[PDB]
Amino acid sequence: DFLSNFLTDFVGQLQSPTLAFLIGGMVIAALGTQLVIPEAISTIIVFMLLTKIGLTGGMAIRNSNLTEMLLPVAFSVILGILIVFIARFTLAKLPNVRTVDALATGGLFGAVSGSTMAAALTTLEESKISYEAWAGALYPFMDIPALVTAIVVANIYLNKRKRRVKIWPIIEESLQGPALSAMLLGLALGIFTKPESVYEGFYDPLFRGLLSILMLIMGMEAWSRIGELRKVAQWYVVYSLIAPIVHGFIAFGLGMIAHYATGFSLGGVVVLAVIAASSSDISGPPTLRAGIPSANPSAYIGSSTAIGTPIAIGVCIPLFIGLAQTLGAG
Amino acid sequence: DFLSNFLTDFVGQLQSPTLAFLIGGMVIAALGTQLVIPEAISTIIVFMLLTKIGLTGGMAIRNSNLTEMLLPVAFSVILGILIVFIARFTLAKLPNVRTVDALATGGLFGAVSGSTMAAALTTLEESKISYEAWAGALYPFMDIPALVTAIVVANIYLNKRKRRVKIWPIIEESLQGPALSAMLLGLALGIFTKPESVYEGFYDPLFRGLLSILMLIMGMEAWSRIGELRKVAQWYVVYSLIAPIVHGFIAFGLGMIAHYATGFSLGGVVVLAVIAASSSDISGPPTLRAGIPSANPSAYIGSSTAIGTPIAIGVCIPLFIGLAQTLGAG
Amino acid sequence: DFLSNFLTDFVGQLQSPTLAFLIGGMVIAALGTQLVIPEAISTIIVFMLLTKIGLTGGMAIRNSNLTEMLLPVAFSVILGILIVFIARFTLAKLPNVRTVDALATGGLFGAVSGSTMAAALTTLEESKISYEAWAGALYPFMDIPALVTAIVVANIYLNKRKRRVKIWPIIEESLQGPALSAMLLGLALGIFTKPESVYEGFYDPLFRGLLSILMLIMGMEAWSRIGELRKVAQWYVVYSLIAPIVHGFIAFGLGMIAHYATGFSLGGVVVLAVIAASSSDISGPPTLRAGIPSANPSAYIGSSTAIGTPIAIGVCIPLFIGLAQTLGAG
Amino acid sequence: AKPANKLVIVTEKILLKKIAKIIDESGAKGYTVMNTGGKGSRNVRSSGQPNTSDIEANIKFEILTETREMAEEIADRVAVKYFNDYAGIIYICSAEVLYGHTFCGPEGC
Amino acid sequence: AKPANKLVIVTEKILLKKIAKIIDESGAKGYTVMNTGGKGSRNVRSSGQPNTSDIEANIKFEILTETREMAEEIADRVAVKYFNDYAGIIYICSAEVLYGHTFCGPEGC
Amino acid sequence: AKPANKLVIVTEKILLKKIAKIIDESGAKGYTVMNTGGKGSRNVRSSGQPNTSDIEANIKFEILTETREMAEEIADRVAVKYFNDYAGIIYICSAEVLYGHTFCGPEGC
Ligand SMILES: Nc1ncnc2c1ncn2[C@@H]1O[C@H](COP(=O)(O)O)[C@@H](O)[C@H]1O
Ligand SMILES: Nc1ncnc2c1ncn2[C@@H]1O[C@H](COP(=O)(O)O)[C@@H](O)[C@H]1O
Ligand SMILES: Nc1ncnc2c1ncn2[C@@H]1O[C@H](COP(=O)(O)O)[C@@H](O)[C@H]1O
Ligand code: NA
Ligand code: NA
Ligand code: NA
Repeated sequence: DFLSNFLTDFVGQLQSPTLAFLIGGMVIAALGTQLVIPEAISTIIVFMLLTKIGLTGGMAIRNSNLTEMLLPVAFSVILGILIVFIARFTLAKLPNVRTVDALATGGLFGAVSGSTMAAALTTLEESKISYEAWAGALYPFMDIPALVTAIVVANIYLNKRKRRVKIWPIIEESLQGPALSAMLLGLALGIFTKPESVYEGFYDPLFRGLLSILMLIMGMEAWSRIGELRKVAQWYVVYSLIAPIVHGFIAFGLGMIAHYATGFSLGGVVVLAVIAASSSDISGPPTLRAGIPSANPSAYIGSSTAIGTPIAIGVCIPLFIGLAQTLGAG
Repeated sequence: DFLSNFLTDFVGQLQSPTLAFLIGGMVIAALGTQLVIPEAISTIIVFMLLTKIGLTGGMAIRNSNLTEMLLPVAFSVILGILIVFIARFTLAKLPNVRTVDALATGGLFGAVSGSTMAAALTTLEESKISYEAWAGALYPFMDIPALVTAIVVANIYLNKRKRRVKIWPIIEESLQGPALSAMLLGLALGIFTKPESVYEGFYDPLFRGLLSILMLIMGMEAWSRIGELRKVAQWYVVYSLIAPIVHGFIAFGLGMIAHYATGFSLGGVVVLAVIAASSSDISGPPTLRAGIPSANPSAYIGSSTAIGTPIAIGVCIPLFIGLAQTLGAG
Repeated sequence: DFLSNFLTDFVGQLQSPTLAFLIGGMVIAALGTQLVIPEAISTIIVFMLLTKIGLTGGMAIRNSNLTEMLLPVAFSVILGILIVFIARFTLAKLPNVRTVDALATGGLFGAVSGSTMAAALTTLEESKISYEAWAGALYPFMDIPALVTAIVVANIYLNKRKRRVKIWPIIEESLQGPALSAMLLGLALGIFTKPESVYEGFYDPLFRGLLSILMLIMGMEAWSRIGELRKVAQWYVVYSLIAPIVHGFIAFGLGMIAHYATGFSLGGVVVLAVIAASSSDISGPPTLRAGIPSANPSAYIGSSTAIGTPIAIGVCIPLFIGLAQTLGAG
Repeated sequence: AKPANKLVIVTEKILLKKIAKIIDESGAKGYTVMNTGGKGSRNVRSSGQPNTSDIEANIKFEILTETREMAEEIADRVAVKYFNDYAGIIYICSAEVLYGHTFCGPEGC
Repeated sequence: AKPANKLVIVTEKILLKKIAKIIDESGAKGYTVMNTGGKGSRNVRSSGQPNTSDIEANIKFEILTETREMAEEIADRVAVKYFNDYAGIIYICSAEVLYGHTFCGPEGC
Repeated sequence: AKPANKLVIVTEKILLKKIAKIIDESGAKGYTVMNTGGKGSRNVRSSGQPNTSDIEANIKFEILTETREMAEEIADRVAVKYFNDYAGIIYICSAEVLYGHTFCGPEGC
């Protein structure tokens, strides 16, 4: 059935890498290890993973029709705006939640974690589900309209309470970030060039192993942000547990519209659901700090990193993969 | 014979990697190179080697009986305590050797170098000698009782000369070190999980190449610590040359007891002998500095790093491997 | 023909890696990215590429006759001296060019870029042209006599204008540099040892992928040095565009003398031409700063890095490879 | 031997681009930056890298000015703009510049 | 414009955990740490990393206190505990804090 | 409580080997080095690494001397030798050393 499929997919992913290194990094950080991964290694790993995703998404674009990727690009822009508007009307209507803190939290949950997106592509490969190779190029189309909407709506609210914001410099800072520039470099080298020799020799055989180190880092990150979560409210814990599941279910319903209209494959609507379930963690909070400086950074960093990323990797990835085994059995 | 087997095994290992990069790093450091390996690269290499050793030692533990690994775990605890007690009664009874410096030196020679243990497993593979895959998990069972015994016995001697020490925080600091936490992470992921896909693709094909860079680092380390050895005594030079051979011969005799009783293989008693011959150089001296602050750090760092590690890799590895060709010919 | 062969070799190399990552790094730096490659990663990449080149050049030397590598070693010493003397009589006879700045610029264009030499060996492999494997060991024989000649001739000129220099410390600093010490380590391990197991497993399969990251770095380097080139003269732009082509054509003519006399292969005279077309970039400007401190560092760093290295990779590599398809068709 | 004032700004790492703009607008001849760590009241950071590997998450600016009134004018512009929302301390010590080409001028000091 | 004392402790890298405990026990509002190099009498180090790549093996602490008597009380506690066995220097300069929320208070300075 | 002079040299990273030689020739007991960034007049650098990843391309020396005349003698030797061709600033502040074995001596301070 549905929940019969999910629970054996849940222990099936705990008995595998990409979630065990997430748990293993969270356990050794709780036991107080002095093991650190250096910052130079963490920078080159994110470069190596996002260049490989960009190279595939662009070796497939030059073969594509550019009308199959019209509704998933339109739907992932809408999901970036809708997630920030969900947190405006649910999380901010709670007793001890500031409105400018809820709009910054919803902006991080609309933005995408590249660490969670890379974890979803590897689980689809070893579950043997085919997906569109350009589905990794949906990553800037949700990340950027979510961070722009959080900054624009919060700055309107601060002027309402006192009694304009430049949108394009926010898009310029997001395009120039180290994560998203590595993917756009990979997209351009996939389309205009023939990088198949360096892809099959370097970027593809090193993908799953470099991801297991990044899964260790994200998880030592999660334990170090739990102390920031004791200083805000208990409603950020309830939000961070159930909002990755709700944002994934809205994205799965929007992906099934594109599946019935343009033939967008069922492996691609899992990519669309996990991307909407993930929360930034690295490239997001520097953008929201400059855009919304009045927000408490313990609220949105503690929500998105300590809970929202282990829920999206631990719970949401085997949930929406196991949902696409039900649909697609005939 | 015995010495007919050793000398062609000695030039046989100089005509191979894992010793040539040790000599090659020692030569270019003597010629005064400005080539440095960055500290971020040295941290991720020790992580990559010790996670791979932990993953094998634990993919074999869940198949094991847990009574074959009862006497090697008991013997490697005894060897950690006995080596510090050998240096108390031989090295400290010499003319210009302080007793608190000899107990700190014997604590480093009882502790284990993970760089030397990884060099012994690769030489056993290309000499085609089978060993127990959990023999790398004997590394904390000798490293930690040797550093605890050196701190406890030296603090008793300092209170005797003036006219209590907390043992568990010493074990807590050693378990939380970056080297030993990477192996315990690998042990846990080997037992409770199925990491075979990331092991065969990433951690195993990158082992021998990352070890050759670490062999280059340990050896530029050896030349930089020779100047510390001119400031202590000439008896630390005589100790560091012959004590790796003596500690390996006591461990080889203890390993042959386990071979005749539980079937502990002859490739595993070579692992037990080289572990007993190695000296720490990385995690050890920070533990002994906090535990024994009155010890001269030029004495035990200069002994263990400048001489004791090139002797254990250069002399002791082809000696005990060539000894296990003699026994095991019928 | 000749120019019919060149233009389809020019777009043929733009539709490939090792030039696309050069252009791709130059485009994202012009668009103002915050993506940086860490300095620890850039140091270990140059180590990994130059050790592999040294291991091949030395696994072939112990099979060689040591008289085939007599005229290419003699010709690459002459080319290092002649290039500095060409810039003394052409670039320094221009209106607003200081003589001490032209001698420092000609010293960088006589020195060799290891990033450009590694880009020439990979293009020869996938164009299926055989070359002598020791041709990478010609790298110190041009780099060092060019930097010595620039320092010696400039110090003579400064004493002439006022009205001796120690040559061996200049050679000692160049041999101890991190780039050239990694190759000499690889040369020695190739000759005296048997490193074939670590070479086929680590240094050879990681070569083309690590070079594509270094091609990204050199190119973000090129855009960051264009602003230094607006502050010197417009004749450094004209020099840096045509002097890599002229120095390659003199080296190709000198390589054809060795081809007709000792059988030095046509793939090796392409290595000799690209080595003479390259300019140093990293290991050179620190040597020329200490040797010639009176030179304007915006003149020779801006010339060699912003223009001279993209011309040598972009134009000179498909020019001299396509020239060796013409000669060698019978 | 030319007297100077040494202004020191210690703040979060994210403000490296914005504070170097303020110093170049005030007529100061230069500055020095370090990556530092430290503890205070606002200890939470977000630098664009993993926090567990971010052991040095602050900047220390060091600006030498000839006049006391200039160094207080950089400090008033930084603390009004960023110190309501960002972590920070600003202090000033007194020094004497012995050498330096753009500080003392070509005449010398 | 609130007068302060700037205490500086330069010592070995291994004492980062123990000296930050002493500063937080004395009532100081914060500190700043750098990784530095340098040379002295006790030059041998052991940081848990390779010494050949350990070019910056020291810490520089910087503690701003309102009173002179507090800064001498941190320095007396560090130098008695660790400076018989570890390398180190402790000096103190005088500064003036212009801005800072936990130093000057919410009233301002 | 022994009075001292704190000499600070900020210059290019390439002069790390040559300036540490000058300090050890003058009779100074030690120094402290940091890798720093910063901006001035001579902003072009060449450190042996890629410039785009070279965000901290300067050194900051910190030398504590007992006498004022020694600290001016190190500064005169550095600025004559290197400051015509290399970027640099040298300033001096006044401090008081509370602890330190080779500075105060075994007698104490
Ligand atoms: N009393 C102090 N002494 C030295 N540094 C301080 C002090 N207070 C704050 N800092 C530095 O200023 C930063 C921000 O301070 P705060 O505004 O208290 O978070 C800290 O992280 C320290 O680096
Ligand atoms: N005279 C000095 N000036 C500046 N820094 C010093 C001085 N003496 C010692 N240091 C610093 O203090 C550390 C330890 O000093 P020592 O106790 O002499 O080893 C050195 O490594 C330097 O970083
Ligand atoms: N006014 C100043 N305040 C602080 N640091 C300075 C100042 N001027 C120069 N510096 C430092 O000295 C270096 C060299 O200065 P310059 O000679 O102007 O290039 C700069 O890169 C800064 O690190
Ligand atoms: Na999302
Ligand atoms: Na041992
Ligand atoms: Na050249």
